[PDB]
Amino acid sequence: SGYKGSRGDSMDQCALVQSIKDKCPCCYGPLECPVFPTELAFALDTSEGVTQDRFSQMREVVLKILDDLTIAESNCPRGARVAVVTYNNEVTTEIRFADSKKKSVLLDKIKNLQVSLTSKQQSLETAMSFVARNTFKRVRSGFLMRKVAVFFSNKPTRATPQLREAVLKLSDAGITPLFLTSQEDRQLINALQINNTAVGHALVLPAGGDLTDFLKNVLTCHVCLDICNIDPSCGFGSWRPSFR
Amino acid sequence: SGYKGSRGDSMDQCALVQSIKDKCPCCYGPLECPVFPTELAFALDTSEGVTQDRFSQMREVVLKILDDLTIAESNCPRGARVAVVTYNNEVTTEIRFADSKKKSVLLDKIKNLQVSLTSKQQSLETAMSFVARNTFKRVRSGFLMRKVAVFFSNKPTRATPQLREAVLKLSDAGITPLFLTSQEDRQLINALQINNTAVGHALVLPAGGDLTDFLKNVLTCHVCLDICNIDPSCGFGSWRPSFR
Amino acid sequence: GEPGPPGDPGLTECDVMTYVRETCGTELYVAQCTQRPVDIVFLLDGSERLGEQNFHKVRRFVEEVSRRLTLARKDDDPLNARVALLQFGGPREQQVAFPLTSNLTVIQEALASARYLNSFSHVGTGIVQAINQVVQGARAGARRHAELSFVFLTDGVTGNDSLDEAVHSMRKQNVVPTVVAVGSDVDTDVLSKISLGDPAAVFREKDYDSLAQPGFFDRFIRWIC
Amino acid sequence: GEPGPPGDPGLTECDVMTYVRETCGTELYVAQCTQRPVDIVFLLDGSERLGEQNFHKVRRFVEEVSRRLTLARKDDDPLNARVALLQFGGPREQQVAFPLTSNLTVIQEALASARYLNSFSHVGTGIVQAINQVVQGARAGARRHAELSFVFLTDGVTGNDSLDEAVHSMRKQNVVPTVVAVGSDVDTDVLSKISLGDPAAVFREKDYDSLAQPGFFDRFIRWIC
Amino acid sequence: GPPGHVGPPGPDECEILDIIMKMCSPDYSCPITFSSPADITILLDGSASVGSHNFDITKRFAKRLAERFLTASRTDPGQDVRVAVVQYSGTGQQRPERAALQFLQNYTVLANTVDSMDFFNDATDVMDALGYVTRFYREASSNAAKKRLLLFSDGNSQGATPAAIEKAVQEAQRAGVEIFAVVVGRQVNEPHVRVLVTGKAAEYDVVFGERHLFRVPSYQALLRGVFYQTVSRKVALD
Amino acid sequence: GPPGHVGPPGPDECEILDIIMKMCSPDYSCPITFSSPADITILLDGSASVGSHNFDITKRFAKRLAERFLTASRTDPGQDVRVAVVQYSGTGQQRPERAALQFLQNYTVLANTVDSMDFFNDATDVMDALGYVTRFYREASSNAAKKRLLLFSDGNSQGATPAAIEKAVQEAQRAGVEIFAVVVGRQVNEPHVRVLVTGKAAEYDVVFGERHLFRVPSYQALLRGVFYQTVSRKVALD
Ligand SMILES: *[C@@H]1O[C@H](CO)[C@@H](O[C@@H]2O[C@H](CO)[C@@H](O[C@@H]3O[C@H](CO)[C@@H](O)[C@H](O)[C@@H]3O)[C@H](O)[C@H]2NC(C)=O)[C@H](O)[C@H]1NC(C)=O
Ligand SMILES: *[C@@H]1O[C@H](CO[C@@H]2O[C@@H](C)[C@@H](O)[C@@H](O)[C@@H]2O)[C@@H](O[C@@H]2O[C@H](CO)[C@@H](O)[C@H](O)[C@H]2NC(C)=O)[C@H](O)[C@H]1NC(C)=O
Ligand SMILES: *[C@@H]1O[C@H](CO[C@@H]2O[C@@H](C)[C@@H](O)[C@@H](O)[C@@H]2O)[C@@H](O[C@@H]2O[C@H](CO)[C@@H](O)[C@H](O)[C@H]2NC(C)=O)[C@H](O)[C@H]1NC(C)=O
Ligand SMILES: *[C@@H]1O[C@H](CO)[C@@H](O[C@@H]2O[C@H](CO)[C@@H](O)[C@H](O)[C@H]2NC(C)=O)[C@H](O)[C@H]1NC(C)=O
Ligand SMILES: *[C@@H]1O[C@H](CO)[C@@H](O[C@@H]2O[C@H](CO)[C@@H](O)[C@H](O)[C@H]2NC(C)=O)[C@H](O)[C@H]1NC(C)=O
Ligand SMILES: *[C@@H]1O[C@H](CO)[C@@H](O[C@@H]2O[C@H](CO)[C@@H](O)[C@H](O)[C@H]2NC(C)=O)[C@H](O)[C@H]1NC(C)=O
Ligand SMILES: *[C@@H]1O[C@H](CO)[C@@H](O)[C@H](O)[C@H]1NC(C)=O
Ligand SMILES: *[C@@H]1O[C@H](CO)[C@@H](O)[C@H](O)[C@H]1NC(C)=O
Repeated sequence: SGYKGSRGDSMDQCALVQSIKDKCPCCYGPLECPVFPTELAFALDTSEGVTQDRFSQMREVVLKILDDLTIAESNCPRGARVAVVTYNNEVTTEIRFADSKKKSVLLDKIKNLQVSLTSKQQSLETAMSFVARNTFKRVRSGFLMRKVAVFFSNKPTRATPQLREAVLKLSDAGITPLFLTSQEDRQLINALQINNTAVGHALVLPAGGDLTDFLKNVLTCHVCLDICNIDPSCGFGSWRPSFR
Repeated sequence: SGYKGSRGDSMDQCALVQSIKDKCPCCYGPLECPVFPTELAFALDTSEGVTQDRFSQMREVVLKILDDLTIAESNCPRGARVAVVTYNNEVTTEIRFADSKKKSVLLDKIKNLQVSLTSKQQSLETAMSFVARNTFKRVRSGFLMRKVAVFFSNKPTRATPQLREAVLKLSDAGITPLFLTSQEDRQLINALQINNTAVGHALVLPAGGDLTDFLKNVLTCHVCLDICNIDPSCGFGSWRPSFR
Repeated sequence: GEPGPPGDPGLTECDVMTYVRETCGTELYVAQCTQRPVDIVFLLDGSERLGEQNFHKVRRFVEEVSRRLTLARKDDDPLNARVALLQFGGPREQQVAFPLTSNLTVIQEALASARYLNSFSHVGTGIVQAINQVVQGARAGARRHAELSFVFLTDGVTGNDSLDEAVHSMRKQNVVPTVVAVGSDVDTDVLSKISLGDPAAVFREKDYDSLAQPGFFDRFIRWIC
Repeated sequence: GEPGPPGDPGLTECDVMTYVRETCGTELYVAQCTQRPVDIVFLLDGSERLGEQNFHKVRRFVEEVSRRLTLARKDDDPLNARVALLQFGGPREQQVAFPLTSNLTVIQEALASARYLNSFSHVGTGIVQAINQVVQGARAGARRHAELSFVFLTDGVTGNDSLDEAVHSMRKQNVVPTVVAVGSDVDTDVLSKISLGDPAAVFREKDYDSLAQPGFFDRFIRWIC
Repeated sequence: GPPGHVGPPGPDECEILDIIMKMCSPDYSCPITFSSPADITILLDGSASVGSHNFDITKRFAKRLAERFLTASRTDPGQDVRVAVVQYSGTGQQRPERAALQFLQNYTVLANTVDSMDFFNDATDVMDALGYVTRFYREASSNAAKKRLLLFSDGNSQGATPAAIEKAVQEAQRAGVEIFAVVVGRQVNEPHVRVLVTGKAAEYDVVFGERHLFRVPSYQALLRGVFYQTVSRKVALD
Repeated sequence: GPPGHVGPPGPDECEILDIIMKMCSPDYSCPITFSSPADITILLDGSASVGSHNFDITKRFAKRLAERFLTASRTDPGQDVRVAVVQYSGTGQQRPERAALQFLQNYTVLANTVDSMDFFNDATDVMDALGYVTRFYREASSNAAKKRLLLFSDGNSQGATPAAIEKAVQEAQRAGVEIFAVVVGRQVNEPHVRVLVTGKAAEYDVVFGERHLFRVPSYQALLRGVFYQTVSRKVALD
């Protein structure tokens, strides 16, 4: 006999959720990010020259990001999972996808996380590969599973092929990275973007002053963007529904 | 490897029942026959010359025997099942092991059972074989199941090989027959018994008068004899408790 | 090889369980086949819900059954059992088939030419026709007391215009039934009526193909004989 | 032959159920093996409750697993993964085995002469000795960030004189635990402590022989890589 | 051999409504709107292949279908919403008479006819039944209306060949009525049912078949759940 | 190969007792009578093969056994009923001190020792344990008394060969005490436990074998039910 028939049609990933969302009572009232359950991976840089005050700044940024987001304490596929790591010439996991179980405990752990003053010279490619092949080694199930990674850099990245290979691997892994660094690098954007199809933006971060102006952008637009109801004109580029 | 080892020991068949009996409350108080659930097969005879009044007498005998005994209305393995047939040179089933479900309905059926006056000549061996291989084609389960058949005859049986072979088949079938007939026949006793091994006695019934004596004999030590505590001298012979 | 495994325990938990349940308070024990004089007549309703391929499967099943059971030489109350089958229908209000006979060649020929009615079965009319035909055959074959057992190969769902009268005739005709229903869809009323107030005189088969399962075949032959 | 069977529904009932649960409100999806830089160091307790025959079966399983995984040529952080195993025990307070190395012939030679302790073994001392040995090996083998995953092939029931301290040290040493328990008799406390607060980081196998079951082997090789 | 045809598409709106309402706990049930006037005459089996109790549950399903279709708020009071019922059996058995039943609006008369029809106990004939239905439409339904029809079947019928079914369905199409097939069980002649659904055996359209076919495993399951509302709404949608 | 040995005989009095008492709605529990004065010293495993929780449940079962034996109405006030408890482990590990534990009528020292012993975490050692038990009997128990003993075992121990256990059990028999074996689980060296039970490997008497051996699937199952009653009663019967 012949082999099995082809897969049947589908109501499209985008608007079936639209329907069910206008349909599941109280789920179309108050909103709480993330829009869908997702994994969020913070990676922190202790590169030589990273000022301790700047480290406190990034610590506050991550703490605020956590507070704005809920958590999936139970096994129900709803809420945010977290993973916090530190990276240098080498890497060292701090909290993985399993330990985090409550919001307060996670906040306390991150606030109490030791600051590892050091002098090793940075190589962001190692952290890229680590997150690509170690942190996301296992992730929670879900037909609309969403993954996001946030990084750091106290020095602009080099312009090398290995970076292109690493970002390609990240893309193949399903991640949707959102790097953060003091200053822009057109070469960084070019390496990230693939044949004009963006893979992840490279935002900017302040050395003081106001913060909310960009906290609102990051929270509403990248970490917990709706899968289908995208903001009209948030961020120059072409956006991305999910996966790649 | 070798085949399965031999089946181990046991606590005998009866004495275990003695033990469990003393130990199960309310089951060693008011006795009710049959001692253990049993099948009882009445088979009436309509051979030529059978006086209608004698038929009434046997009807009363069967009715009394039924009333003195309980029944197993439900599927619980406890109580008496009944099967009533009529036999001649041929046979005709009347009520089988399945139809009877309540004592009142069984008594009503037996009392209202059609009386079939006829003239065909008697052949008890045919009824013997019929009961041996038709009525007991299916019986209720139970490690201590008892099966008894009661018959009739308005004429002494002949002395032929067929009857001895038939009674051998009966014994091989596990039945414990108790024939009833007007008059004795040493040939009948010899054919029934074998090699100093009794199969079933041949009692005597009256042409009118008292009945409680022999009726008591049958009800106590033949129909519902405890397989364990056989009466001292109820019926001359040697008895044969348990299957044969 | 190595020594055999240890034997079965003494009065296994189930053994004492049954003993106690018996003392004060499913499966039925039947003596295995002993070739006692038996007369068996099948009954396969032509209801369109049977199926041509399922009709062929039932033909194969009946062939196997008639092959396994011993066959008598002749009549006049000899040992061993006979066999018969018919395929009555609703349209034309009757049908005919070979009578009870041990000439298995006739059975082969009839099965080869067997026609699947794909028609109806007012089970009452069919059963009364069958009882009349088998009574005629038995009269043609002397007394041969033996017995008279019917096997119903039908769900039983069909018109019941004259079911009760035929049931009463069967009761008076010293008959013994045995019903083997197949498929989940079955009516309890017809099965109970034809089973004559028995809860264990009915077999259940998941599908028609299961009729070829050796276990069920062995169980059926054990019950009938 | 005949045409293939018709396809399955586009979105089965469970599909829509999962969708609705996801919108408002087990199995974990792991990317298949990609020869990512990996370093695995087994751990098999010497407790006498393991079993000589079970020790042989575990040897077979370990050699099969080493065969299945791709083996790196050398160190200084190439691609591909390495392997190591040890069989620490209670008596003598220490025991050693071959270090991490991809040269498979050394693995075979060491396994062939493998000795079954069949003796008590406190898990804490074993794990601390193992982490010390693997740290020494890694330092001998440059940085090789890769990772460090430990597979606990043991029930884990044993002396806990210094369990918690060793667990803390492993936690600080960026390790990825993984447990394959065998048999119903298992203590949840030890599994939870080694699993580092994970509910799905433990596999269960009814009998040690099932380690040769293709399904479990495939699942384990998938999970590790 | 060649691979099998594409399976049925995903569930439509009605059953996803049902599943969300089952545990997630705005208008619900399964609203319908007869966008344009049309007719429906649910055809009910009458051959023994169903039986007595199965025929009874089929009658209950038919009554529910008629109720749901008729109650559906008419998209226009200027035009009508039309429903009917008939029972088919062996050749020349299609209750009521040809000139009796018209498009019904009050539910009670249709319900009484539905509850009064008697099992025919006549062989499974589909030729004459299809001819009856198509000629009745040809004579009766107004020209403007674009109608619809349901039909129970097992594809099995004495003296039946694929050519005859194809010709009859072609005659029906010439009459100008699209058809839908709902079947129960699997003791079904697949080629004949497929032909009836499509009418073009060789160039069978997978999309047409999957849209026009409903499969129900058990007679009891037919009434259970929200299957009736799903199928009725599908009939509603153009 | 040759067929296997005869399986265990049937349920004894005490389990038929609880099975009848379960449903049948007259003495109950599981009465005992120490027909003649004697002693018993239940030996408890302490090797890793048991484990923490298994060791604890074994301790509970031992406590229950001892309490049942001691409470059993002595058949003679003029004589005594005597029991004791000790834990065995790797060679030369058998609490308490030699002169410490004597036959006991009270429950203080026995209960405290039962609830206060500690797991040892060492490989099973039967040789020195059996030697300790037999020498303690030889020195301590009164000459007239005919004693009894119980033992948890797995037939596995470092430096163990069948001949050595043969000799050890022969020495124990020379001491003049019959022995009974009770074991849990099936990860047990069958020949060694059979040897321990019998004393003559070549001639494994069926009667001696089945009577002297009790089998348990799991540690938890040991405490469940009235198994403790059955084992104690069997120990009682001469
Ligand atoms: C590395 O793997 C090898 C097997 O691939 C392990 O055993 C080696 O087996 C070969 C096969 O007989 C031995 O042959 C010898 O090879 C050497 C070159 O290494 C050659 O000069 C000799 O003339 C002979 O052909 C080889 O000796 C043997 N390895 C050793 C060390 O003896 C080997 O144990 C693994 N580990 C190593 C090589 O460190
Ligand atoms: C069945 O129809 C009758 C009358 O039809 C009504 O008028 C039609 C134009 C249409 O609008 C139907 O839906 C209407 O129901 C209903 O019963 C009759 O009602 C009238 C008015 O009260 C009364 O004089 C008659 O005696 C009624 N006939 C009876 C009692 O037999 C009936 O409600 C309809 N059935 C339904 C709606 O289920
Ligand atoms: C252990 O015995 C003591 C007293 O001994 C009692 O008399 C003996 C001759 C013998 O028959 C034992 O079985 C008897 O129990 C029990 O109670 C103790 O009594 C003394 C007397 O004042 C008191 O000083 C102790 O404190 C008591 N022990 C306590 C309170 O633990 C004791 O009950 C017996 N053992 C158990 C477990 O109860
Ligand atoms: C009865 O059985 C016989 C075989 O036992 C069948 O076979 C025929 O027997 C007759 C008897 O003389 C032969 O003449 C034929 O040649 C046999 N048939 C063949 C094909 O060789 C016989 O057919 C059976 N009875 C009937 C009526 O068919
Ligand atoms: C016997 O015949 C009667 C009618 O002659 C059947 O009566 C129907 O039984 C079904 C069983 O569920 C009911 O649903 C119907 O309401 C009854 N009446 C009618 C008019 O259909 C009866 O079912 C038949 N027995 C069977 C088929 O076993
Ligand atoms: C080792 O772990 C055990 C439990 O995981 C700790 O406490 C024991 O808990 C079990 C629970 O079943 C009890 O049965 C034991 O009695 C407990 N221990 C003792 C000594 O009684 C234990 O504290 C841990 N550490 C050590 C050294 O045993
Ligand atoms: C080219 O663009 C497509 C479309 O997004 C993308 O899938 C692919 O990976 C890109 N390849 C390269 C080499 O940029
Ligand atoms: C002889 O007598 C015994 C005693 O019951 C009986 O079992 C047996 O069937 C009789 N016949 C033979 C041939 O032994």
